Amino acid sequence: RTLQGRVVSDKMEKSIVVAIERFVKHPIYGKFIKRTTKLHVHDENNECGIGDVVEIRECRPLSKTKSWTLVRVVEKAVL
Amino acid sequence: ALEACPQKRGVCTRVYTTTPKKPNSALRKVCRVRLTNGFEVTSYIGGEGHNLQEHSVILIRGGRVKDLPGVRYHTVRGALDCSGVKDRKQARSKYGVKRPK
Amino acid sequence: MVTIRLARHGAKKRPFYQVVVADSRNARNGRFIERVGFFNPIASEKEEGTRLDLDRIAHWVGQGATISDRVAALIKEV
Amino acid sequence: KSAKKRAIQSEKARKHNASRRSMMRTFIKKVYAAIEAGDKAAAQKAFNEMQPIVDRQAAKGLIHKNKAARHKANLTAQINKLA
RNA sequence: UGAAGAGUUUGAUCAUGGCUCAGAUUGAACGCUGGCGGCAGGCCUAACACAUGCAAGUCGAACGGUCCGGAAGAAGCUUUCUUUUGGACAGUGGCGGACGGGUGAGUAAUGUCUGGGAAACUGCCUGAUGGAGGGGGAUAACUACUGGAAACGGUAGCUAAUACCGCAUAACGUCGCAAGACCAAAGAGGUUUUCUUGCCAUCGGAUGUGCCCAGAUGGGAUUAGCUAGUAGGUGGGGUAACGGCUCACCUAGGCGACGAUCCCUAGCUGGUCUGAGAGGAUGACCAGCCACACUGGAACUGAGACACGGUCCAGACUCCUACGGGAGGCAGCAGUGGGGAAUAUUGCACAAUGGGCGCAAGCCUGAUGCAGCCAUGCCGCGUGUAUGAAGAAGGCCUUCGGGUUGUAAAGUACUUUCGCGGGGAGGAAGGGAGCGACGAGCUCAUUGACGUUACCCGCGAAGUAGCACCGGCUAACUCCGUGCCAGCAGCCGCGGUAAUACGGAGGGUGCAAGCGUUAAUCGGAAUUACUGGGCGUAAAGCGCACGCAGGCGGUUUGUUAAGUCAGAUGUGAAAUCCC
Repeated sequence: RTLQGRVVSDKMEKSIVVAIERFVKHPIYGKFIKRTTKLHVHDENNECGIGDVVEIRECRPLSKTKSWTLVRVVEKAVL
Repeated sequence: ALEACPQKRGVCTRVYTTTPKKPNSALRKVCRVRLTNGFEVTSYIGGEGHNLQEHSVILIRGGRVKDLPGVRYHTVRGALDCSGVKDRKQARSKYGVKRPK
Repeated sequence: MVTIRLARHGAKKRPFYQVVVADSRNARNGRFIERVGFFNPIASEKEEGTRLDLDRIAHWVGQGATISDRVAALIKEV
Repeated sequence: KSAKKRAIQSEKARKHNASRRSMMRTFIKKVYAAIEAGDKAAAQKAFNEMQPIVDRQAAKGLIHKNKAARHKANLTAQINKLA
């Protein structure tokens, strides 16, 4: 699966957390609600920096918290 | 009734008499009962005469006595020690009275 | 072990069996894999006492599906 | 039949595999020790007496497949290193 | 194809608003009453304590002895004794109790539900490939002796296999490098030179699972900052396997108002009841999953139980006891006592269906199929049918003229539930034998709980009914008694001498072996209003400003197209619901 998000942190090495956000209708009201999730994606090349809107795909579990890897960078920067 | 039970047994604490309210006047027979529910409430004693002592021990039905504020329950005659009304030729269903020969 | 036996829809004076293929673990009248036909002991409800659908069981048979002694008789009758 | 027989066999059963693993860790360490020392000849020769023994434990319900292969890989991985 | 409201806060009116009513349902109980049958259903209350019986074995086509049975011998007969053989038990040896059955205590968690992923595993059964050469070793039974009250135990001697072990071939597989080296395996039975059962290694099939992930899963913040292995990294240990899961070292993070942490509660679901729908409530019967067997903890053996009739330790209790020391644990079936408003035969039976083991014969199987008890519910049926006075008697009313209960009863004729006699069921083929090569196939013979019940035929007597209610909502009236006394009462109320609402009687209405009562669930409530609502005075704008997050955002063009929309396809278990 592919997920789009922002690089909210590049503190760790080879590890970048992507803040993916989505919009879903409320099961009762139906009005769209905002929901986000942080995913620790792998980045061996430490190519992606903070502010980068990258794509994320499911991959072989690098660690317990990391099960995703950086595929491609959408845009350059957006702080 | 606590456990939403239709009826609830209990032991009488005292079988005294009470007087109706403003519009009525009489000596209605009531009795404080310590139900197994853990509550000590007062119940009315239907019938023209009863045989409830101190260790009566009777079942409670549940019914408010308009004239006697506080009495929200009625005693079931024909059960346990509460003997059914004597010579009841009428509504024997209530007062628990076996049909005479 | 997958097996082809008779499922009893059987009601009071209305005994009907459904030759079906299902895991031997499952109950006699539980969730079955697939019905291959039916059996009417009295054959009163319908003239067609039994409908085996040979080709169907012909598949399960060889697939590892074993047929009970009673069912084998009905199936053998085709 | 005798429900006790199954109890006694199980106990003496562990006593068996218990000794087998002992021989394993005993020689595996010997090989590693030799390798660490540098003695090639004596080491490998001792390494060989550890392979079939761990392979034999696999023959029965002593060490089984996986864990048996693990040991073979780990041992040979520690000997070719320090050597 | 789907939606009626009414009563009551006024002297009267309108509005707001709360309460209340006729209906349906309940594995119910209680009161009065009670005939039969079919199907269904039954501790909904203490994991409180329990007398007694019962809850898995099966193989002599693995081996040596007793018990039960048959046959043939040595003998004139008897005693005694010998050989052969069937069953089985006792033992040795092999394979099976983690299935089925019960309960819901505990449990908010990938535990469960839905949709996916992979770092995995799988006896017996099925398909395919290859193989089974030589040798060695061990322990009971049994025999002898000793200890003990018993349980049971110690020592000495003999001994076998499809029991254990070492050596060969490499179909292959494993490990380093890259395109090298290493590692396997028991027979038995016969219609015995031919098959049958079984074994060893490998691949696959069938099925069942371990683990991980997205989303979803109750109440309270008078539960807010929390955390040190705590978050991550390297290496190692550990496991079938990922993982701080565990360890050493390093880094210092990780989580939180999209509510963590803490506290409370309840097995969950398919479904069930209700509702126009949404939704609410529930999850008891049956089916799936989960968690529990004296209380608590733990591990071993195994494909699987951390395992009710397996084991170990701690604790209480009960029983046995020559007190030295032992035996148990009905929240398994039935049942007992205690509890409660209340819930049943310590019954019959395996032939049928299904299950375990066996080549088979066959053995085991209170799983289940039935009967019993109880109007607890549902449906069917009977206590009669036709006739019978302008109109008995009796009771009741009366302007006593008469009217009413009434064709109602009596009586006449007819049929004739019970009961009796006879007959008597479906629900069930092989083993064996004959033909055939005791193979395929064909043919033939023997045998059943509920029941002697259902049902059929014959005979045949009129042959239980009650309960609630009659002021209004609610359909159905008078007389007498009593007299705010006694009593009634869901609400409004009624009774102080004329009461259809008190008690009795006559009559009447409703229903019918049923009828009432009590308790519990549903809408009406557009009274949280998404569909359906309001806030100047009836309840309701926060005192104001600034401002964070969040929510929302003008006109034109282009790209993407996530939301949104469309087609196709997979999934959406069964049953249920609808036709």
